[PDB]
Order: sequence, then structure tokens, then C-alpha cells
Amino acid sequence: VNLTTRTQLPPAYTNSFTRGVYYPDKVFRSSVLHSTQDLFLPFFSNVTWFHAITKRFDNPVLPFNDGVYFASTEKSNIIRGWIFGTTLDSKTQSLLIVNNATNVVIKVCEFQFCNDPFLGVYHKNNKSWMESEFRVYSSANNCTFEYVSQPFLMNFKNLREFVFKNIDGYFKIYSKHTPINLVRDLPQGFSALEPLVDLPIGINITRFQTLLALHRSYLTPGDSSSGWTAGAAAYYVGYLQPRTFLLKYNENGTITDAVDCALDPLSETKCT
Amino acid sequence: LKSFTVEKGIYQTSNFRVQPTESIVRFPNITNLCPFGEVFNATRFASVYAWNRKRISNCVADYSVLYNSASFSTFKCYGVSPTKLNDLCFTNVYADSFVIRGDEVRQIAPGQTGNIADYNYKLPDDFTGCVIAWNSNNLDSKVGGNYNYLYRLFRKSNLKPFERDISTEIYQAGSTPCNGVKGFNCYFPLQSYGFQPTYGVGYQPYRVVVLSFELLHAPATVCGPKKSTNLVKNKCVNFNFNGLTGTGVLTESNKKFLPFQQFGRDIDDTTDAVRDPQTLEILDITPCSFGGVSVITP
Amino acid sequence: WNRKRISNCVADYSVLYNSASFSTFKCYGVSPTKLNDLCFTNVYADSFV
Amino acid sequence: QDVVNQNAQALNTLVKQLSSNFGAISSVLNDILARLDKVEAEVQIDRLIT
Ligand SMILES: *[C@@H]1O[C@H](CO)[C@@H](O)[C@H](O)[C@H]1NC(C)=O
Ligand SMILES: *[C@@H]1O[C@H](CO)[C@@H](O)[C@H](O)[C@H]1NC(C)=O
Ligand SMILES: *[C@@H]1O[C@H](CO)[C@@H](O)[C@H](O)[C@H]1NC(C)=O
Ligand SMILES: *[C@@H]1O[C@H](CO)[C@@H](O)[C@H](O)[C@H]1NC(C)=O
Repeated sequence: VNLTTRTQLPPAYTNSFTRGVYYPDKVFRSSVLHSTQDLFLPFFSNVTWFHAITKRFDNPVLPFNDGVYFASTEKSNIIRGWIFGTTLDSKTQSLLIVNNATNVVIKVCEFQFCNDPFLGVYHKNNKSWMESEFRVYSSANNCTFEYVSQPFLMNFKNLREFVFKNIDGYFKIYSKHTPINLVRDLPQGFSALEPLVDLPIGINITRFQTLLALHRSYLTPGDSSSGWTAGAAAYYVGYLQPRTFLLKYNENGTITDAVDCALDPLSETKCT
Repeated sequence: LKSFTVEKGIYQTSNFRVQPTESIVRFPNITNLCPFGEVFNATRFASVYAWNRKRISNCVADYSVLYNSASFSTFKCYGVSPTKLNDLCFTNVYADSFVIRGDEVRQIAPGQTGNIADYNYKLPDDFTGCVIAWNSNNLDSKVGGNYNYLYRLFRKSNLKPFERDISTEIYQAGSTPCNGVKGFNCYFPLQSYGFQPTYGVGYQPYRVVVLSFELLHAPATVCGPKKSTNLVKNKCVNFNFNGLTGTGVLTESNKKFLPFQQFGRDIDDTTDAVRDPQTLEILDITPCSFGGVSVITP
Repeated sequence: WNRKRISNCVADYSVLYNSASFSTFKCYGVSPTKLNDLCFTNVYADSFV
Repeated sequence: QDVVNQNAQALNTLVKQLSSNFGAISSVLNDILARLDKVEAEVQIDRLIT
């Protein structure tokens, strides 16, 4: 489906306020100041922001340096999964991550990822609100992984965070959930990000592409190309760089402060 | 003092140190059996420029089957002595198998030179694994010469460790690329081996397998047949939690770990804890009686 | 076959590696690029048809 | 106050110097003993001692 009827605008940018500290190891430390080198989020950066609420459906092919801090000032679980490849045309394996309502699909397949994996159906007109459409691809070949997980039932409050380890064998994701509120649109503060999974996909990974719901009901007239509803959400994406950090752990064992020895001479003085 | 007479005073001499009573073992549980038959008894092996890789996790390892099967000479190890492989649990196992000629076996070493090292297979310098090869003529060499075994000869630059290149395109040695006409001044980077069973030992097909390990830091995934032991407390003993050996006293904790945390490390980065990888309880790990002795005399 | 001694000189093949009339420049071991970047000893050239 | 501070600083230097390869394979004595044949282990221990 060639879903058109969406406008062209330059990307959104905003600033990164120290929102990104991934506990780098399992060591239960506490009440210490463990200095440690680690690729991280360079504090304070005019980083981009694909701003997708005409109808503003911005979802271009985004490349992969090394990990993405992925915030969702949103309301209703639209952003779902992503692809992760270098050509994406079934000529190579690609990573695929899908997040349905029930299970996750991390299919490493030679798959021709064509069009958008949109969740249109949304039978709220028939009092059901069940969305289903699979244009995530066309074919699935030589897929060496798939993980049906525990089956679950699926203001602005879903600021996600997803450091993705380019180093294969262990695609760990550092994350937090946050009940965000007011329309600060990117809050200031400081929060932790424990590592999560570990996947020996072993592939050359290169380009993710967000997978999302579209709202299709009576109030959505017209052919597929334009017959949908947008729904308000916004997301921020950041890349990482190799830095050296100083962390400050409380008595409760929680990371509570950090210092980037690479921002100012004052900082560096502290860091020594 | 090296004398037979001592003056009034107090002189320090040696040190005292209780000794531990016993050792314990505390592992997660049990696995199954490693597929070494599948890796060492394949019908045919891959060619070097397309060497293969297999993952090993979640199985009980062994060595006596390798010693039980056909003579596997050239069994050399880096960062391990082969015998103690069975007495150590390792996570991250991978096995890469392929076939070459009998000569370029000398080239499989961390840090080397040659067509294979540069264009077909590179080992990391800090490679902490073990290489195993053997001649195979009753299997790979056929009277007409086996040509199914190929390799790469040409490339702009050398490979980085653990990389493979399956791309096939005419190399242009000189300038003015011929652009796919495959004329002279242009090379097909791949060639093939002739394996007539008449060349001699310097040209026999050798089957090679390399087992690569990764330092034990992340929770382990392969082990050996050592049994866990019951747990005892409040005695200077020899503990081994999941390959983490030590000797001292353990105590039940007051601490609070996040589900991804496991030990006590202190300012000097030394352990006082384990979460029991059977009961998942935090124990604080601490050395026992230390001291040096003084004697008073008139 | 004549075997000409070549010595006390520099072995510039600048008008050699780039000449068109070459058909069989079969060099073994020494890449024809670093012909200038590697040295040799007393040279002895077999000249003949 | 200065006297107390100076002394402690020097002691901390000695404590932290324990964790340093000193041109070997490991910092843990037990780990050097492990995954290594006696001969090689001995020369690696020798490095740490010096
Ligand atoms: C940041 O602001 C600069 C200055 O206006 C602008 O040119 C740039 O596009 C923004 N983002 C980047 C990529 O640095
Ligand atoms: C992958 O699938 C293609 C298409 O069926 C097939 O030709 C190829 O042999 C497969 N490769 C492997 C390794 O299974
Ligand atoms: C990953 O993909 C890029 C783009 O095709 C390529 O240049 C690079 O060599 C690939 N990585 C490896 C290890 O080959
Ligand atoms: C740490 O835990 C204690 C005990 O539960 C609690 O009283 C305290 O609020 C927590 N946070 C800090 C910063 O002490």
C-alpha cells in the first residue's frame, strides 16, 4: 500500500538534558564513585527528532550508528517495533523486531520489508478496537530466530529508552519506563537504564524503521492511501558516542549522579 | 634474631592464620550433552573463504570422546591447557570448521601472514581458544582431484579477525578496470585446490576446527561434570559460586540487589557477595582471621 | 640466453609497469607495485626469444 | 589536618596498585594459576611479583 497524503517538513531537533545512564555491569556496588569508560549519551546536544503526530506520518529509513534513546511523549501505544538492516530487500538477512499485542518477533530473515507494518483495523466503530494488518514485509526466508514470549494482553506518558548494542552476540537494551505528564515535551531529570536482553543474531545490522498503528474506523473515510486517523504521539531519537563517565552511587545502591569528563574544563577538573 | 641470647623487650616474629575447613560447590543446575559428533563428523567441510561457524551453549562438555575418536593430531591451545578444559565452566562457545591444504596449517596462529591470514581467515591477537586439525585423504582427495574446495587469492586489503567475504567480482590488478570483461589485467579472485591423492603430504587436504572461547564474566553457559555441594555458613571455607572460587567466611546479608546484580565489590573491587544461584539469596563474602604475633620477654 | 649483469644503478620500471605492449609480465611473489619499494642484489637479466 | 591527609593518600596508592596486569594475563593470582600450564603460570606469576 503506497500510503501518501502526508506532508514534507524538515526534521525536528531539541536538546538532550542528561537523560541516559545505562548501568554498564551487574556488580552490585553502592556508596562509591566508580569511574568507568563507556559509549554513552554526550550531555547537551541539538540531536534530531523525527516529529510524526497532512497528518504528519514521518517514518523514513533511519541508519544505525550505535543505539537510540527513543522517547514517546504519547498516549496510546502506536510505535511498536522496527526493522534493522542494510538492504532490506530479502537479499540479506535483516533484523526484524515486531511488538504486537501478544508476542515479540525478532526474525533474522532474508525478508523483502516492503511498505509500513500498520495496525489499521481498529474496530472501535464495531466496539472492538482490534487492529490488524501485516505490510511489515512480503516474504520470510531463512529466519534463524523468533521468540513468542509470555503472552500478555495489550497526559503524555511513554518516554522509552533503547540502547541497542551494535556488538552482536548480545543485543542488550538499556531501558526505563516513565509516567511523564505536562507538555514539556522533553523533561529534564536523571533516570537509570538496566540492560535487558541478549541475542546472538551475529548479523551485520544497519537501518531501523518504526512499525505503528493506524486508526481506521467510520471517522476515517477514503481508500487505504488516505483512509486513516493519526493520533497524537511524538518521539525523540538519539545516537551514542564513546565517552568516559563518572558515576555516583547512593547508599541504596542507585545511580544518582554522573559527570561527563568531556564537556568543560570545570568538568574535567572534577573528573580528575 | 639469629642468636642464643635476647635482651629485655618485645619482638615481633611470624603470623597466624586459621585454615579453611572445607570447600563447597554452588552451580545453577544441569544441562545435557554437547554436539561434538555433529561438529567433528560432518560429511563435508566448508571451504576456507566461506568458513562456517556454530554456537555452543547449554550442554555438558567433554574431552574423552575427542580422544576416543580418530587420531586428532595438531591439537594446540592458546590461553588454556587442554587438560584443564574439563575442570572450568566457560560461556560463549563457538566452533569454526573448514578445510585447507596440509601446508597453510602453519598459518593458523594469532598473528601471522599469508594468503589465508590476509584474505580468507584472520584470528584476533588475544585469541583465547584452541586449534585442532588433521589430514583427511580417504575422505576429501579423489582420484581426479577434488575441485569443490576453493579459496580467495585477490583483495585490496586484509581482513579483520572473524570476518568472511563471499562477494565474487573480477579483481582488477592494474589500472583501467576492465569492468566485468574478465580479460587480462583483471583477476578472478577465487581459485580452487587440486586434491589428487598423489601430491604428497605437503598438499593433502586437512580438516581444521577452531574452538574460540570468551573470558568468564557474563553468567556461564558450558561447564563440566563437577557436582554442586550443600551450603554451609559461618566458617572459613572454600567456596565456588559458578566458577567463582575463594576462601573465607560468608554471611547472610542485609543488602538489596536489583535482579541483575550479583556480588559485593568494595572500594578495592573485591568480592563480598553472591546471590545463591539455587535459592537467590544475597550473602556477603569476607576473609577470616588475619594477624601477626608478638612475644614479650624479660 | 644472454645473462647481462646489472649493478650500481637504480632499477626504475616507471616506463615498464605502465607500458601497453606488455602481455606476459608474470611476476612471482614480488607484487609489480612494490617493484621499486623492494630491493635486490646483483641483478642478472636473461635476455632472449 | 594536612599530615593526616598526606599519609592516607599514599596508602590508597598502594591498595589500588594491586589491580594492574604489570605485563601479564590477569591481576587475580588464582586466575593466573588457572587456565595455564605450570611453566607458563610460573613466568606470569614472576611478572606480577616484580
Ligand atoms: C543544530 O543547530 C545548527 C545551527 O543552527 C543547525 O545548523 C543544525 O542543523 C542543527 N543540528 C545539527 C545537525 O547539528
Ligand atoms: C536460503 O533460502 C534460499 C531460498 O529458498 C535458498 O536458495 C538458500 O539455499 C537458503 N540458504 C540456507 C543457508 O538455508
Ligand atoms: C556492514 O554493512 C556495510 C554496508 O554494506 C559494509 O560496508 C560493511 O562492510 C558491513 N560489515 C562487515 C563486517 O562486513
Ligand atoms: C533507601 O532505602 C531506605 C530503606 O527502605 C529508605 O528509607 C530510603 O528512602 C531509600 N532511599 C534513600 C535515598 O535512602
